[PDB]
Amino acid sequence: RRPARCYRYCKNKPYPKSRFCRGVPDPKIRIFDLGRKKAKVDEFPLCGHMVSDEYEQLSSEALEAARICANKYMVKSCGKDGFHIRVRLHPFHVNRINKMLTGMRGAFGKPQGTVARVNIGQVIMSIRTKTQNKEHVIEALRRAKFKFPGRQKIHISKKFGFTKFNADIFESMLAEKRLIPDGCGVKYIPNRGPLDKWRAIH
Amino acid sequence: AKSKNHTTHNQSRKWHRNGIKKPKSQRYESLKGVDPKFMRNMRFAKKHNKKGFKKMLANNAKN
RNA sequence: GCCUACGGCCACACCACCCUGAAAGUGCCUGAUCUCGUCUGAUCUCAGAAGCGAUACAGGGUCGGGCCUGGUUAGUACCUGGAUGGGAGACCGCCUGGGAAUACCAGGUGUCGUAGGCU
RNA sequence: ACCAUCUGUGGGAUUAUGACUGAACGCCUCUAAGUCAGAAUCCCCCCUAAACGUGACGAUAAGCGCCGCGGAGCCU
RNA sequence: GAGUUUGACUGGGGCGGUACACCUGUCAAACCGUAACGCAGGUGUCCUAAGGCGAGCUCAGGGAGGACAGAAACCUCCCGUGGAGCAGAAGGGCAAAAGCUCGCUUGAUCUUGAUUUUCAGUAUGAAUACAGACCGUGAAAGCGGGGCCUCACGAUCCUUCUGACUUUUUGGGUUUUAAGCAGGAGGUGUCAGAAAAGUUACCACAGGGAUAACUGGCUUGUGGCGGCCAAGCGUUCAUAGCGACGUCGCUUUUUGAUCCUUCGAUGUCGGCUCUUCCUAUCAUUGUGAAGCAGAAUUCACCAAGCGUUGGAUUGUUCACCCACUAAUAGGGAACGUGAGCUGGGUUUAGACCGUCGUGAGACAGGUUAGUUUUACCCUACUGAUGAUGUGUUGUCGCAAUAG
RNA sequence: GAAGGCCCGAGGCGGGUGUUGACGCGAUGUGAUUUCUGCCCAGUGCUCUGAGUCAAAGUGAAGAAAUUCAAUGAAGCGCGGGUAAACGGCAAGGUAGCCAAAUGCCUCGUCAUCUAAUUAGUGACGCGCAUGAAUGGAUGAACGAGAUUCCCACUGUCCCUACCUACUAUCUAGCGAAACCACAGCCAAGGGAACGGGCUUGGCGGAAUCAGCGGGGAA
RNA sequence: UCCAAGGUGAACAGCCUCUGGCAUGUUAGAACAAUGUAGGUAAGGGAAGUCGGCAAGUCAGAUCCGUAACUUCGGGAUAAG
RNA sequence: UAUGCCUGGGCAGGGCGAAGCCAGAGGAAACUCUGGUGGAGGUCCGUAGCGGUCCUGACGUGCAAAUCGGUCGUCCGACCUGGGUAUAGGGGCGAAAGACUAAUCGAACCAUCUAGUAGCUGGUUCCCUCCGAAGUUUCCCUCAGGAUAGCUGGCGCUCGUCCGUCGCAGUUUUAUCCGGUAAAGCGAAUGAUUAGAGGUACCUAUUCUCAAACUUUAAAUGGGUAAGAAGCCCGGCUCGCUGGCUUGGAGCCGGGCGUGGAAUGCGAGCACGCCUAGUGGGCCACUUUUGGUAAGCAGAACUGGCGCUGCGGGAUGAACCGAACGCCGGGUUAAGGCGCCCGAUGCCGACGCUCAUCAGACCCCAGAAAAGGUGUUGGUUGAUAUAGACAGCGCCGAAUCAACUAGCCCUGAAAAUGGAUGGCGCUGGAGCGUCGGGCCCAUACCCGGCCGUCGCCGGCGCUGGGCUAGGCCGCG
Ligand SMILES: [Mg+2]
Ligand SMILES: [Mg+2]
Ligand SMILES: [Mg+2]
Ligand SMILES: [Mg+2]
Ligand SMILES: [Mg+2]
Ligand SMILES: [Mg+2]
Ligand SMILES: [Mg+2]
Ligand SMILES: [Mg+2]
Ligand SMILES: [Mg+2]
Ligand SMILES: [Mg+2]
Ligand SMILES: [Mg+2]
Ligand SMILES: [Mg+2]
Ligand SMILES: [Mg+2]
Ligand SMILES: [Mg+2]
Ligand SMILES: [Mg+2]
Ligand SMILES: [Mg+2]
Ligand SMILES: [Mg+2]
Ligand SMILES: [Mg+2]
Ligand SMILES: [Mg+2]
Ligand SMILES: [Mg+2]
Ligand SMILES: [Mg+2]
Ligand SMILES: [Mg+2]
Ligand SMILES: [Mg+2]
Ligand SMILES: [Mg+2]
Ligand SMILES: [Mg+2]
Ligand SMILES: [Mg+2]
Ligand SMILES: [Mg+2]
Ligand SMILES: [Mg+2]
Ligand SMILES: [Mg+2]
Ligand SMILES: [Mg+2]
Ligand SMILES: [Mg+2]
Ligand SMILES: [Mg+2]
Ligand SMILES: [Mg+2]
Ligand SMILES: [Mg+2]
Ligand SMILES: [Mg+2]
Ligand SMILES: [Mg+2]
Ligand SMILES: [Mg+2]
Ligand SMILES: [Mg+2]
Ligand SMILES: [Mg+2]
Ligand SMILES: [Mg+2]
Ligand SMILES: [Mg+2]
Ligand SMILES: [Mg+2]
Ligand SMILES: [Mg+2]
Ligand SMILES: [Mg+2]
Ligand SMILES: [Mg+2]
Ligand SMILES: [Mg+2]
Ligand SMILES: [Mg+2]
Ligand SMILES: [Mg+2]
Ligand SMILES: [Mg+2]
Ligand SMILES: [Mg+2]
Ligand SMILES: [Mg+2]
Ligand SMILES: [Mg+2]
Ligand SMILES: [Mg+2]
Ligand SMILES: [Mg+2]
Ligand SMILES: [Mg+2]
Ligand SMILES: [Mg+2]
Ligand SMILES: [Mg+2]
Ligand SMILES: [Mg+2]
Ligand SMILES: [Mg+2]
Ligand SMILES: [Mg+2]
Repeated sequence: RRPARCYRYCKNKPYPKSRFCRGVPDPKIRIFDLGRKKAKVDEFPLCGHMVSDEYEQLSSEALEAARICANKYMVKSCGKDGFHIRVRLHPFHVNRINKMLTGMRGAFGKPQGTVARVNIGQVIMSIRTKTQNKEHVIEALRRAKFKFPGRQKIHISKKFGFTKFNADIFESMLAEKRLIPDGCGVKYIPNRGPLDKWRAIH
Repeated sequence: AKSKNHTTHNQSRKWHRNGIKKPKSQRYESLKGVDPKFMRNMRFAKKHNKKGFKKMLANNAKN
């Protein structure tokens, strides 16, 4: 295919696979969660993200290659069931390609591939694991940067795993029955529902 | 031998060259498109308006 | 305090469930001779007043759903105008002004007019 | 007429690189200061040309050159 | 045989398409408007009701049920904001409606003017709100002069039909006929509306760089070339030599895209000849590295000084093969080089064959024969006189600088 | 078969073939000889027959008449037959032959031969893009300023140039044009209508000329 | 269009001469550079040149011999050697 | 010249050698063979003649508007040629090349129609003053062109022209509406989509990522209207419309009331009158935006600009920055500059950063990336250490180490004539960043002179000069 230099910038409007854009091939990346996904929230407290710094288009080919490069290092350094990689960029923007060139007469091209439009400060790939595996996530996410264009920086989030709550408050909300784990994440329990649900918790 | 299709580039300058002019507001605007039944009775109100000219002079004297 | 007929605004009025309801009213309820309409007096139209508050209806309740209002998100995102600003670029900062929306949190939950009527 | 015959050349700084001494950085280190070797490359010699560049020197016609602050004047 | 015609748009033209008359969503950047051979679709119809009105009714789907009967037949109940339907594309609108069903109907009728939209604010088409008639419907209020709204259509001339009247039919009168007024229809889809097949290399003219083919210029998809990351290969060992999945560049010796320069003309392919240049070094010089014992070879560095040949076939560049060789490296210079050549190719007119066309002819299909013009002008370069100012003149030298 | 075929002609008792008469004249195709000349009459065209369409004139009918209507109704068309050494195709499905050809796109087909080496040549192979039988197929002695391949011989075509001669060029006397020409004439780079000679920044630049030269003047 | 000498030779070929005619073709002198046009030679190799034996060269007259493949029986044929 | 006809002329020397004939042979016969003779033919070599192959030779402003040389075809035949005749332009003639028909032929020549037409090229002649464009809308067998609207100019005309009042506006303010773009949302509808969990493949509660032809929400900018006398207030009249009823509605009449009822600027009106030229190829930039890998690409929105425009600056250059222009003097600046070219720092400028064996040197703008560096300088977050670490061989005796990040430099970084921060050159800066003071000059700004135009409800008929009033004078 063409090099990623041709479809790196978000130059057109988002062109998703819809009833009007038919004939789109299947994306290269199909699995977004790797490792031990069916793990409790207390299993993997630490989480690290691959935050982007460019407003560009990451190809599904680069999303799959960076997924394998990060998985092959977490398996070799943290075991096959000691992490959970979640790719947080689904390729929805379809790329078009013109015919193998009467030159520009009817130049609207046919679908070529799919990219994921990333924003400045948006997470690309997230890895949660034990706290002592902090340096392994930084290196696993660093090796996957070379499989991506542009500039990305590795950030260790203050949240507890893949949840949206800080690690400092997570322990307190668990004791107060405000957070209950449901598989990979937790459910926020407000005080604004029927009281029967409150009796079931306690 | 293609050419340009549509352009409104220099048209705002041409429009404001002499200024966008609104029609001069005239008292007693034109009564075109009004209800014909309404126009019939309004013509009869003005046709027989002089019939009460004597009562108008009498009532003005009371003031 | 409450109930009718007609309404205006059209969920703060809706929905689920539970509790309670004087008096009148409303409804249920009782019949098919006539009016009228159905496969069938269930509906509809008509005739009526033995029975009760079951339901409708109204009021109240729910750490109720929704809805409504406000806070928060946030001067965040976005944006007018400006620069011989930065950067290879992608884009970003500043100047001049303008300025959001979810999640989250809190509060509220019909109201008004006309006419007649009951405590 | 390689179809006969003859001739075709020396250095300099250095590139790459390998090193010396030696810190930074108690050690180490070709490098940071300072040194060495270093090439069909580069510059130069050799070689061809000789500048609105030139040196030495010879001879320089009734004309002509030096020597009298020639001794006075006219044009630039 | 004569005359004429053989649309336009168009990333040249033709072929294709209709972006040529219309409609929906979007593009369109929150009034409207807004382009491209932008995107996704629709249209030349359909309807005596699918028009109009009134009345009743409620849909899609789901749950629970009920002989045959089942995942889908029909009956019943409950939930059901419409998730159904409304002729069609789409959007909007719509629930005791605009849907479904039923019974009465023909406002889809006869008229005048105004208004909206496309707009020049012209026409047509399609709409809006009245008014005057005559009706439909409902108990009535009302509603209705077509379809819930946004598309579903046509000038002059001519023909035809209907209607009206102190209308004409020419010196009067009568009856035919013809003409006129007014309203429909017969149609121009190139849809504001000529009556229209080619071919031309035997071609001609007006022009056009508004516009193609050849160079240059922008671009680098493609081509070529080079990094980065390290799965893996290398018996073992990621990086001696390699580099999958990815990714970042460079080049203008491929091709494409574009159409800016040139159509009162820049001679256009290759070869021959000849000079200089580039390095992304094949060989030679000096090195580093190895999965370097030697030999041979591979990788890399300084590096373009020097060299890179002779032939068969082909017009060919490009390939292929024969040998030779230290090696037989890659390119630019208007794809260097036609007032340097050579015309083989291509590229007029002759002719053959195949396919194609009824034909004339066409064919980047093959084949054969086919005029290659001018320098004495200016620079450049090659040499040849001479010019330069120190008096003239001559000999013997120096030497910048260039090679 | 002449009252004709063919053709000329504005026109006639016009004229040509024709001073002719089928062993003739006129119109075409193929192209000596030898050897064969296959299939298709649907389409187009020609030609030959006797059972819907069919002009003017004529006849009939209605009407005051104009007019209208009706019947009749030529050739030609339509219908039918024949015809391909007619156009053509292979309605018939390419027969005999021939071929990678002057005809084969793929293609520099495959094989053999020809050479150290062959996109060439020849002989073969043929589902042949798209050969083929008087749109003639196949062959073929002799012939050809025809295209092509090889061999012998020969040769400065070449390796690799050299030398000689004649006329030019050259110089002089006499004589003496033309094309061409905005101004003109040393370059590099930059920008520019994207290849300057002139502008920009640099390199720099010395009278007047001779013989050459073919880079440039997009001569 | 007409007339057409001698020699050589098969020849009205080519070459030389006689009769007759002419002054080198709209100029001369000097020089002998390049490059041309025309003519010629070249050792050794012999088409390696080139799209291609282009151009050039080889062969040539006559006499005596010798003459195939193929053929339409005529030829090929001046085969070739 | 093409062809037919008529009447004439001309065509060496040789080669092979056909029918007929003669003779001699062979044979049982039929018949065959040999020698000679003969001199046939769209025969062969070849001269003249007639042709014109190759050299793609010479020449190619030539000898020549088709020739010359060598070579070459044919040369008893469908041969060559003179003369006389025949055929004439849409015709002739053609052994066929669209050949030839007087240097002219895929339709000759001559004169006329004819100054044929051209939406197409070229050109279009004195000065000055003043104003000044358009490449866009609709329609067109249109798309190199017209018609039309717009933009332009001319000619005016109706008024106003101290405050005041009318009237006006590419602008704010106030009041009130409109919209569905950015953003957001999809634990909300439609559509797309990830992972578990719970209850029993679904189902509930969560979770990841999205929309241009999705949306509950929803800006900024933006669009419309209004901000008074054409009003307000009081009292009556008309009507055939409206109707329970002066009940509406609209029109008219009389009287009363400026604090003109937001800010600012400004003279307006006449369907912005009447006639009207040119244009209807545009192009470029910020932002927005479509196709395209991209383009000095194609196509839009908005505004400015170029075209129509010079000037200062960017070396240079249609568009960038500044600023637009009568002719001058003085002054001051803009953008940009101040080592020298080249006007200005010849300041005892300030603080740091940086060494580059391809340093770097500033809008548009005219070559760089990913990835690296134990070059150097900052910063961030950690970790060891005087119960003695780091490094080096218990000794040593003071801090040290790791990761990450950011400046400059460096690697990555290869093109062809010799060359481009503009050049020279610059390294205690003439480099990069942050600033200060001073200084340099544009046709810009200020003041002054002169010229012209334009505007003054301009002045003067009341004379030393004056008033050609179509003159003179004054002001901006
Ligand atoms: Mg245009
Ligand atoms: Mg168009
Ligand atoms: Mg609630
Ligand atoms: Mg809120
Ligand atoms: Mg070193
Ligand atoms: Mg040394
Ligand atoms: Mg014609
Ligand atoms: Mg066209
Ligand atoms: Mg809009
Ligand atoms: Mg009506
Ligand atoms: Mg152009
Ligand atoms: Mg590539
Ligand atoms: Mg790869
Ligand atoms: Mg190199
Ligand atoms: Mg060769
Ligand atoms: Mg070339
Ligand atoms: Mg040339
Ligand atoms: Mg030439
Ligand atoms: Mg050439
Ligand atoms: Mg040729
Ligand atoms: Mg030809
Ligand atoms: Mg035939
Ligand atoms: Mg037939
Ligand atoms: Mg066959
Ligand atoms: Mg050969
Ligand atoms: Mg063959
Ligand atoms: Mg046949
Ligand atoms: Mg021949
Ligand atoms: Mg020039
Ligand atoms: Mg030329
Ligand atoms: Mg002579
Ligand atoms: Mg020789
Ligand atoms: Mg050869
Ligand atoms: Mg020859
Ligand atoms: Mg032979
Ligand atoms: Mg012969
Ligand atoms: Mg001859
Ligand atoms: Mg000749
Ligand atoms: Mg020639
Ligand atoms: Mg010449
Ligand atoms: Mg011959
Ligand atoms: Mg004659
Ligand atoms: Mg004539
Ligand atoms: Mg022809
Ligand atoms: Mg002026
Ligand atoms: Mg304009
Ligand atoms: Mg033009
Ligand atoms: Mg105009
Ligand atoms: Mg016009
Ligand atoms: Mg034009
Ligand atoms: Mg553009
Ligand atoms: Mg263009
Ligand atoms: Mg112009
Ligand atoms: Mg202007
Ligand atoms: Mg510049
Ligand atoms: Mg001044
Ligand atoms: Mg300067
Ligand atoms: Mg590296
Ligand atoms: Mg660098
Ligand atoms: Mg002034």
